[PDB]
Amino acid sequence: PKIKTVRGAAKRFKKTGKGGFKHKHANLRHILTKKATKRKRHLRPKAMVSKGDLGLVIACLPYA
Amino acid sequence: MELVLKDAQSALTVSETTFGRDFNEALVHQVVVAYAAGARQGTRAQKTRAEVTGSGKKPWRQKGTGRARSGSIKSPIWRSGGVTFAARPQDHSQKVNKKMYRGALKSILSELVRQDRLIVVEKFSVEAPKTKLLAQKLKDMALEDVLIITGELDENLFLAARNLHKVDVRDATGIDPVSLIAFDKVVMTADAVKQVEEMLA
Amino acid sequence: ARVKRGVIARARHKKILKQAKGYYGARSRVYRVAFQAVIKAGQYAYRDRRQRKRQFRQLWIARINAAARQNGISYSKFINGLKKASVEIDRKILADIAVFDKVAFTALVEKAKAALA
Amino acid sequence: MRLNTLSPAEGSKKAGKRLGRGIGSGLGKTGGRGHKGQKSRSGGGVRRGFEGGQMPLYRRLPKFGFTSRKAAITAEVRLSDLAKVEGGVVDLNTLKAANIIGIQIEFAKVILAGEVTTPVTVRGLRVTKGARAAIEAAGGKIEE
RNA sequence: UAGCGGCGAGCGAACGGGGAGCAGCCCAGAGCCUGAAUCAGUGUGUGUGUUAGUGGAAGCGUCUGGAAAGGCGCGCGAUACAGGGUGACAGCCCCGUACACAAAAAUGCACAUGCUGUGAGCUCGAUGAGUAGGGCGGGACACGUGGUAUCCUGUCUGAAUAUGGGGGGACCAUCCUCCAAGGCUAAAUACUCCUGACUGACCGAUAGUGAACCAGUACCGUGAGGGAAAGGCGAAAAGAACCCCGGCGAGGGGAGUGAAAAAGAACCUGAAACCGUGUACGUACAAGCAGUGGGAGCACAGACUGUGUGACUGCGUACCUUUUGUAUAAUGGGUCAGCGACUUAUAUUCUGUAGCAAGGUUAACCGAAUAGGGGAGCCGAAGGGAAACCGAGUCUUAACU
RNA sequence: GCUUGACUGCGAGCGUGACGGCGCGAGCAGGUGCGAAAGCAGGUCAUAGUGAUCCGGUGGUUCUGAAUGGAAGGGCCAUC
Ligand SMILES: [Mg+2]
Ligand SMILES: [Mg+2]
Ligand SMILES: [Mg+2]
Ligand SMILES: [Mg+2]
Ligand SMILES: [Mg+2]
Ligand SMILES: [Mg+2]
Ligand SMILES: [Mg+2]
Ligand SMILES: [Mg+2]
Ligand SMILES: [Mg+2]
Ligand SMILES: [Mg+2]
Ligand SMILES: [Mg+2]
Ligand SMILES: [Mg+2]
Ligand SMILES: [Mg+2]
Ligand SMILES: [Mg+2]
Ligand SMILES: [Mg+2]
Ligand SMILES: [Mg+2]
Ligand SMILES: [Mg+2]
Ligand SMILES: [Mg+2]
Ligand SMILES: [Mg+2]
Ligand SMILES: [Mg+2]
Ligand SMILES: [Mg+2]
Ligand SMILES: [Mg+2]
Ligand SMILES: [Mg+2]
Ligand SMILES: [Mg+2]
Ligand SMILES: [Mg+2]
Ligand SMILES: [Mg+2]
Ligand SMILES: [Mg+2]
Ligand SMILES: [Mg+2]
Ligand SMILES: [Mg+2]
Ligand SMILES: [Mg+2]
Ligand SMILES: [Mg+2]
Ligand SMILES: [Mg+2]
Ligand SMILES: [Mg+2]
Ligand SMILES: [Mg+2]
Ligand SMILES: [Mg+2]
Ligand SMILES: [Mg+2]
Ligand SMILES: [Mg+2]
Ligand SMILES: [Mg+2]
Ligand SMILES: [Mg+2]
Ligand SMILES: [Mg+2]
Ligand SMILES: [Mg+2]
Ligand SMILES: [Mg+2]
Ligand SMILES: [Mg+2]
Ligand SMILES: [Mg+2]
Ligand SMILES: [Mg+2]
Ligand SMILES: [Mg+2]
Ligand SMILES: [Mg+2]
Ligand SMILES: [Mg+2]
Ligand SMILES: [Mg+2]
Repeated sequence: PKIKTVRGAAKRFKKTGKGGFKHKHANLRHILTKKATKRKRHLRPKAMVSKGDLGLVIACLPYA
Repeated sequence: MELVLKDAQSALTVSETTFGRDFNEALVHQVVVAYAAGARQGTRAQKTRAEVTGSGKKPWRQKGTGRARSGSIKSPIWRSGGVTFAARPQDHSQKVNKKMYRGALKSILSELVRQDRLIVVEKFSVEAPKTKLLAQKLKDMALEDVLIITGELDENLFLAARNLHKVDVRDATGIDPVSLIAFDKVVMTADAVKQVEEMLA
Repeated sequence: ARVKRGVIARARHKKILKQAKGYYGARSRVYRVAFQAVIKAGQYAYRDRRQRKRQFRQLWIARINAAARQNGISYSKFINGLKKASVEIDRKILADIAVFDKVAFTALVEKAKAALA
Repeated sequence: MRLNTLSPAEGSKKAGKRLGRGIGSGLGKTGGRGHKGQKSRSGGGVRRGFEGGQMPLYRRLPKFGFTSRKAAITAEVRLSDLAKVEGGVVDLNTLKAANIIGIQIEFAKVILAGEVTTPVTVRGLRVTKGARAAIEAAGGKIEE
């Protein structure tokens, strides 16, 4: 039967123009006041999935 | 494209695409193979170790007897056990793209014209529904193994054919690539050729 | 598509057994053993084609030594003399000559001695 | 051309791996699974995104965003699709009849993609700046 | 997909579209006109099946052979060359097949018709109360209580009643849509203990059913229950009269049958393990994976080389598995024969290959059926953004060098 | 002594990690502090002082809002 998607992965990843995946950075969720503003700013924008974990993401998201 | 007729010795114009294209062997082969696969029926089944009739109790205790460790009497490695990968009934029908099928037909038709196995005539009717008459007509036409393709459906012709196993009479709608390749010669009526051209385009 | 495998299996076994004819006991009667034996024989044969070359050279050298000493010269000296004299006769031939033609061998030895000194 | 003269193209059919048929085969005793592990086992292996236990990437990283229901009912049209309709008026209904946009599509946009040669009247559709310019150049008309 | 979900593992719609099939009615009720349509049972007539059946074409000569259906000649039938038998492979020898016919009787399904019950149409009405909601506890909806709509109810309550009420995914207003608390209803859908016909890139006696055979038997178990093994003489018994050895044996040798009995019922073929008889060569001073390289002699077969044996001699510690590493005194195997393990379906990606190409392809289904229709859909030709939205750009930011 | 640069948006380019990430960073825009000015300031001589995701809480919002207008809920930003 149809392959099922890993719904968590679906929530966390979105495919881009060539077939990458952007994702939201970790560590910008709670205790923030100790984190430096520069660090927070850098974490804020989205980020492409690296070469190492691309395969795993692909496995997770067969219909992405 | 132009096919001269046997009976009137008059030409008949046809499409170069339909009757004068190249023979794409790979495509034709795929279509014929597909036809064969479709024709098969595929009804069989073995019994898995699940389905083999017997109890599901352990033939002997795991340890102690010194025998090798057995779990079910229905094991595939046991005599009268299940077939390991027992078959089920399956559908062997391959899909063939419409265009691919049409192209294959076109190639086969072209090959026939080149090889002089397509014989076009104005009309191939028999007067009575008599095998003897059909046989005589075929002899007169020199023919023995032949696919007679007709435009309009003929009762006398079909009945006459029925008992000649080398002979087969079809309607132009019901032609098939394996049949065309198989039969030594193919005798199309003028209406039939025209109809085929219309069908194939 | 139930491919019964009697005929092929027996033919295969028979070929191996035939190859293992002349072996003691189950090594010529019982397939498992015969096959093991056949493989072993193959391995030995490969080894021994090499060893055959080695052995025959050894034999030739022994014979030549005996002959040369009979004509009053050691093998090593004789070979050196021949090399010096530019005689390219290989020692299979030298051994044969020694065995079957004492005059020829003696002549060769004389040549070697002269070349040596 | 007989039923015993046809043959496939070279490279069309390839040999099907058969595991565990002796030494010469290549795929011998073990069948290309190496030596006894979990992956070696029949049924063996670990589910998608499993990292030995490490929090897997699809969990490490935070969830984000939401799904728009209006996006499911929006659509994007091309100038080649402005030519693919019939007539000289591009409504939703006309586009749908043409089979360009989906049936449950309340909104559509004409984007500068491809090119429009014939004059077309885009009615009740959003049109991008490039597309609008292109249509006007073609000799078209846009109206709300 | 949207959603649900220790937001894990997993579960997973609906709206809308294409098809198959399409049938709508009745009571909560009385006045009128009233046997009025429909439905059910029951007789009768007709048609068409079903349960026995009838007819059903056309070939001989010759060779081989135990036997012709085979070879080689010359003919004939075919709306019949499906299939099965007959001394080897038969269109024409037999049974059939195509095709054309057949029912005293019983009965299925159609109409036609008679009888019985059944009640149509109009006007006026009436419009399902411990019910809908609610509180508490559970359950069902893709929906795990969550912001949770909707459905069911164990418990405690409890309306309005068309000037009315339900729903539109917390909730309110507006708008739209429908009328709960009473019923009936064919088709398209599911299945095969069983009956008939036909088919198979299904098996062919360790296979296929457990069971080709007197099998759910023998046997095992107190019992529920478990549960085998075991097919083949020959074309035809022509199954061996008679004689002989032997215990008026068993078994055998003649005889006879037969194409063949080394086809004799312990019966087609008749492998291997295993066990013998005969012949050649070797072997009783010689130490080990038993072979291999060299190699004398001896025997045989042909005119020296083939074959068989192998004195003596160099080298040489099986195989598998598992291991850093095995001759290992680590595992497994007494041997032989048969069987015994990377499959199948559906999704997805990449590679090859074929078709068409900014297009490609159809799914159910329909179909004088692998044709043709069917483009509902799906993938692609546009991306960016969480989204609104913008768009060859877009997002970020007040703005970006 | 005077102050709040213990700024906001970004950031060429590097370092270090299998990755999650972590680190250094001139310069640009806005707005400030000290200095006469050149200048310096995006915490502390540097290297420890820490905890992913989920699920919620609080505030803001030119996003969304299941007939429509709202709202709930969701998103985004800050934070617990
Ligand atoms: Mg936050
Ligand atoms: Mg039990
Ligand atoms: Mg079985
Ligand atoms: Mg089709
Ligand atoms: Mg390999
Ligand atoms: Mg290998
Ligand atoms: Mg592998
Ligand atoms: Mg192993
Ligand atoms: Mg290991
Ligand atoms: Mg491994
Ligand atoms: Mg398993
Ligand atoms: Mg469409
Ligand atoms: Mg009869
Ligand atoms: Mg007959
Ligand atoms: Mg004959
Ligand atoms: Mg015979
Ligand atoms: Mg009511
Ligand atoms: Mg209630
Ligand atoms: Mg409620
Ligand atoms: Mg209700
Ligand atoms: Mg609402
Ligand atoms: Mg047998
Ligand atoms: Mg059995
Ligand atoms: Mg049996
Ligand atoms: Mg007695
Ligand atoms: Mg007797
Ligand atoms: Mg026999
Ligand atoms: Mg026998
Ligand atoms: Mg034997
Ligand atoms: Mg001795
Ligand atoms: Mg000894
Ligand atoms: Mg010899
Ligand atoms: Mg030796
Ligand atoms: Mg190893
Ligand atoms: Mg060890
Ligand atoms: Mg060793
Ligand atoms: Mg051992
Ligand atoms: Mg082992
Ligand atoms: Mg053992
Ligand atoms: Mg694949
Ligand atoms: Mg491909
Ligand atoms: Mg100043
Ligand atoms: Mg410090
Ligand atoms: Mg979690
Ligand atoms: Mg939770
Ligand atoms: Mg909030
Ligand atoms: Mg709004
Ligand atoms: Mg709304
Ligand atoms: Mg809100």
